[PDB]
Amino acid sequence: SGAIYVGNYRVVNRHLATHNDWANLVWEDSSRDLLVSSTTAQGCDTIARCDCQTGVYYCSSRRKHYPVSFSKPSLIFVEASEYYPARYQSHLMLAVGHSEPGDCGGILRCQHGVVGIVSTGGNGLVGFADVRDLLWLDE
Ligand SMILES: NC(=O)[C@H]1CCCN(C(=O)Cc2ccnc(Cl)c2Br)C1
Ligand SMILES: [Zn+2]
Repeated sequence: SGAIYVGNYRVVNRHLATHNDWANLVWEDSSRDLLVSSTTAQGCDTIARCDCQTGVYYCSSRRKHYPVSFSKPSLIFVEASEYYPARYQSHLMLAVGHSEPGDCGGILRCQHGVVGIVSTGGNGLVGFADVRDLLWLDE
């Protein structure tokens, strides 16, 4: 589980979005596995605006933060699940590391701020949905 709270926005994985997220929907993209909903309370997480290829992500299934090198966001094939058919997920960044289904929504950060959130996993590779191109989040 896990979300980013920046201004009056809540950024979550779309396959994990709640009834309230959909009743307060702002933007959603099935190919990115992202949904942004509106909040009443203000948030103050900082989104990173950079092209860093190193960072640290929280892995709940180990209660640990791991430093990883990850790929630039791109079109990556994803196996069929109970949420999506077989497809290409865009804006996915991959790193070699541990993840379990429950680790989805864990945040990946660099010295500037939030890079993105855990969205895909398995085979010793953890995938992160990038959020740095979504400039509208900061206003
Ligand atoms: N973005 C998707 O299509 C995911 C929907 C849920 C299923 N999915 C996975 O990759 C499952 C998974 C396995 C091991 N570690 C992690 Cl962090 C995950 Br998430 C694919
Ligand atoms: Zn950075």
